[PDB]
Amino acid sequence: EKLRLLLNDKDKKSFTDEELNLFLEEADCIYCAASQGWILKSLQYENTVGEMYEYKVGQETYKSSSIKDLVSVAYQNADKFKDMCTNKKEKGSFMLGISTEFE
Amino acid sequence: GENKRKAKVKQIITAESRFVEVEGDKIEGLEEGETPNVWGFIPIIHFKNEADETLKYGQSDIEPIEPLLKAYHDVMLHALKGS
Repeated sequence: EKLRLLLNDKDKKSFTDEELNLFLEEADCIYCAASQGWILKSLQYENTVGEMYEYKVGQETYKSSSIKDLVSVAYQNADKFKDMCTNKKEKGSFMLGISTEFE
Repeated sequence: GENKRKAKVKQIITAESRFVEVEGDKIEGLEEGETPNVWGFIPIIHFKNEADETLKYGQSDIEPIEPLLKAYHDVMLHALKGS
């Protein structure tokens, strides 16, 4: 199932199936749709991990990766998926003939 | 006068006689139908330029050069358009 593959290309439940179907309809190849999904997922880090990357309270301190690093990783994933899709699409160089009638 | 006259005329010329018929308005000079020839030969001479035994009609001197004329026109027109 294409949608299951796309979820496995995006670490599963952050979107709902309607968005995934819309992405698949956006581009025929799954990897371009996955790249677009990754770009859109990079937006959602503003809520998943807010700007507060580090905090200390009581005897506990937790230092999460800042939002810039996470979006950088998301864009890197999107770029890799786009490159893989173009690799699937792009063909090599060619040389062909020419002919025009004459009399 | 000021009247227009249309006349399609067909005529067969033979050594024994010449036939003529008109499909259209009249022509005063021509007597319709078969009229005998005063002499027993056809009064028309065929000229056959570049005659060949296997060809009924003669061949114009332009025919060999015609494809070269077409090529010359093609080259000249293409050059003028490009220029």
